[PDB]
Amino acid sequence: RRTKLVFDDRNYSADHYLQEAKKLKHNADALSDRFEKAVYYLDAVVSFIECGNALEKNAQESKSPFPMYSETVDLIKYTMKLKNYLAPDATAADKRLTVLCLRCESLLYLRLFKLKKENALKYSKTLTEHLKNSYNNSQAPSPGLSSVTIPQKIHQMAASYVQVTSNFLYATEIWDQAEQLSKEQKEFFAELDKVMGPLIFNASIMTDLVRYTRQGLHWLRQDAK
Repeated sequence: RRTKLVFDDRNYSADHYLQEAKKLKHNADALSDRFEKAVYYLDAVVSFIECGNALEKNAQESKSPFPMYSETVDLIKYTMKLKNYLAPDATAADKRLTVLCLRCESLLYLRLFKLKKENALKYSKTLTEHLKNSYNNSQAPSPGLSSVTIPQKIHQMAASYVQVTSNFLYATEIWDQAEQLSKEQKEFFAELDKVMGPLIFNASIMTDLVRYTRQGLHWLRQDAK
């Protein structure tokens, strides 16, 4: 009854995946039934992730995927606001689709982190030392028996460090969200894990996520369509 997708083992250009995802996103923009709207939005999201993955591993011309993954995260956030999973009459299809969306969003946040992760150790070093090194403007030292002044570069560095750290903070929270929600469709997702191999937080690559989500979408389609 359940069938596994035989996957296209070509590595097309990022432009090809971008056009594919735009076609799917506009199919979804046109549709009126929110569930099929959301299914096609997740299909487009998978193609967008493929476009970013191609921007990364394009052998003879590599560009940056960070805006791609970020805007795709925003697309997933929009998508989840159509068929709310915590709704009273929320079907099993809505819940499984939400779990797939959450997996995609968590892993995309994690990549967004890892694309700029090199800055954060550097910045943690120097920002820890300088934020023990800021004690001014309100109380002078008080020998015994408010507002704070910090250097400009320290401020910009703290801003960028928070910007980079928010990414895995969201990734961790959304991954735990996905884990928890998967308990209410444990059988569906145990079969999916058995067929595809489970998604690993810090290990699964974008192609693993693409194939896993496409398999889940295939089963969701057959259960409704």
